[PDB]
Amino acid sequence: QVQLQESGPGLVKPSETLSLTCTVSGGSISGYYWSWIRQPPGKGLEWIGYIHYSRSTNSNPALKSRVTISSDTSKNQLSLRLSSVTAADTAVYYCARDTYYYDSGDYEDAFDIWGQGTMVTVSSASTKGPSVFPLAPGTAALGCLVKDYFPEPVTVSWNSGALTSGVHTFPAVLQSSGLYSLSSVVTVPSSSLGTQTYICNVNHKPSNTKVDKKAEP
Amino acid sequence: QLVLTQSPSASASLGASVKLTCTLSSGHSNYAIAWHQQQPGKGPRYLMKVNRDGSHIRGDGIPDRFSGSTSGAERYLTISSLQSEDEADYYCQTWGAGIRVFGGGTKLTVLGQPKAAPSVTLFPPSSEELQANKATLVCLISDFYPGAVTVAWKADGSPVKAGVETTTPSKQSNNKYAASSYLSLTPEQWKSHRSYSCQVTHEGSTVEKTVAP
Ligand SMILES: CC(=O)N[C@@H]1[C@@H](O)[C@H](O)[C@@H](CO[C@@H]2O[C@H](CO[C@@H]3O[C@H](CO[C@@H]4O[C@H](CO[C@@H]5O[C@H](CO)[C@@H](O)[C@H](O)[C@H]5NC(C)=O)[C@@H](O)[C@H](O)[C@H]4NC(C)=O)[C@@H](O)[C@H](O)[C@H]3NC(C)=O)[C@@H](O)[C@H](O)[C@H]2NC(C)=O)O[C@H]1O
Repeated sequence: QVQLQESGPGLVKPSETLSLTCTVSGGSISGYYWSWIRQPPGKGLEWIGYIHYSRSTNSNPALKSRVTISSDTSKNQLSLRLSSVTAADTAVYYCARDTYYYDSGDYEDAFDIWGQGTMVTVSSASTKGPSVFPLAPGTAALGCLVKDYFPEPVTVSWNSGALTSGVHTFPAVLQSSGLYSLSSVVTVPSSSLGTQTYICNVNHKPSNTKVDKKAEP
Repeated sequence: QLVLTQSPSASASLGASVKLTCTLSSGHSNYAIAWHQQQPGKGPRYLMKVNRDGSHIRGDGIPDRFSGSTSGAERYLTISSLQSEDEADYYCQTWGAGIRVFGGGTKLTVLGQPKAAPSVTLFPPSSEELQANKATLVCLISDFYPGAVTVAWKADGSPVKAGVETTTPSKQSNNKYAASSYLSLTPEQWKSHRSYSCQVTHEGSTVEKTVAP
């Protein structure tokens, strides 16, 4: 199955350059245009530009002076470089597979496969990794408090991913300090608070923080 | 001047049908478009391509309740048997000469969903957090609809307004909303009171959870 996966740093200082990659698996990148798209938190989709390695590249006129898109057939990979970033560039960035151009000049317009999206925050505040604390007291709720990190996002799993039913990770709160905090909770049988061990696994990629916390009553 | 014009919102009832409209700018009124759906908290997914003759072709795995059509400069997305999961922002998108452009998106509200009371969990500060010389009470609010609550904190019955931070509600996997509220105390404050309470009000009904040192 063709799949697209964006990656890049989640934090960029103002005026520096944002670099992203779109790695394609399950099929070749040859022949297609590949588009970059972004979405500021709570706003609409904005097309950034596209590339077809052996034909042409172009970008949104509002952004063209700062946009460089390229590809790497050896890695089956597209890239986006956005220079002199500003607060307006804080967004989730997506890649998508666009029009196919046949050798003859004919083409098939399409926009049918999207990547997962990668979140980029533009800020002068340094990265800060979370402190993680257990939350503990029919069913019972256990959880993990993920305190005082920057930038978004953090991911939380339970028992190394073996526990997914009844896991709810809440949206983060943004404090007056400029740091985020969130909580993740697993709902479990009351009887199982002795039949089972519950460990949250917290990942904050921008700070390279990975911590595991036992949550027990 | 390639512009795709969408109304910012639309609404219809559960089980009914809704028609969303994208209008192409006059210099481009014969263009094909694509429809993309973005459910809350998710990345976009492709639904279908709608051509200038009114024919459409759905993406792999997209159900037949989604259809598209054309009249003049207008392109339509029709969704029948509406479910709560159809609450989303819908974007039209087209292929210009050397450019792609998106409409502004239409946010679809699906009316007639059942009221659901919040479930509330209140956690005390952990021993480990107290060892870091902090104390945070965590009030987690889930599974409610419509998506608005208010939160009030009390210590030994008296209101507490300092140190409270509360998120905005947001839609979840189960088609219901979630929010959380945090109360920051010193370890000494936490230990000095007999109990703290988180009171959540939803549609005129108030529930309360309590924790004690
Ligand atoms: C320097 C630089 O970057 N230059 C770029 C250059 O790279 C690029 O190649 C060109 C062109 O860019 C492409 O632009 C087109 C849209 O152009 C407009 O096309 C209008 C027609 O609509 C397209 O029709 C295609 C054929 O449809 C079939 O026609 C049959 C005969 O009538 C009929 O029997 C079939 O039923 C029709 N099929 C369907 C499915 O309806 C169709 O294949 C396309 O999908 C249609 N495109 C759209 C958007 O609907 C035409 O009326 C306009 O005059 C054209 N406008 C201009 C300004 O030329 C894009 O579709 C394509 O994606 C673009 N390609 C790229 C790489 O961007 O632009 C330079 O600037």
